[PDB]
Amino acid sequence: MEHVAFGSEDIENTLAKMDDGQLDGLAFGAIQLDGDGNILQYNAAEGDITGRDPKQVIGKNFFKDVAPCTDSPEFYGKFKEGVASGNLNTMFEYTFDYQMTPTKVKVHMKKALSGDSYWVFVKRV
Repeated sequence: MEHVAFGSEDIENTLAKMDDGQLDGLAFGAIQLDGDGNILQYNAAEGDITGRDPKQVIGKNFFKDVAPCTDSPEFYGKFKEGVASGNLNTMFEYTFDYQMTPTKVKVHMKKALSGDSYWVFVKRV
């Protein structure tokens, strides 16, 4: 297991070092998005929570294609304000319910140390 706690203040520095294999060792779901919401990385723990196959959703658009339930002011709205602003750090509870058993989660979105990319971290509550 890769040893990083959900919600850690320096999580974006820790995860900067990790390739897709290391990301699969985390204790929580992790998705890396570009500024348009396209999926760049998607780890094994996220697939365990949601049922999606990580390999298959890379390159899809999270808001339009994969996760329409997050296309709302309460999730996508927060994301797009963060991308526009160039800063994002927000944690909230949400329910994921698209083509799956409704599953309550805690979501943390944070701008990556990269460039123009953004993390979404997910764990069960």
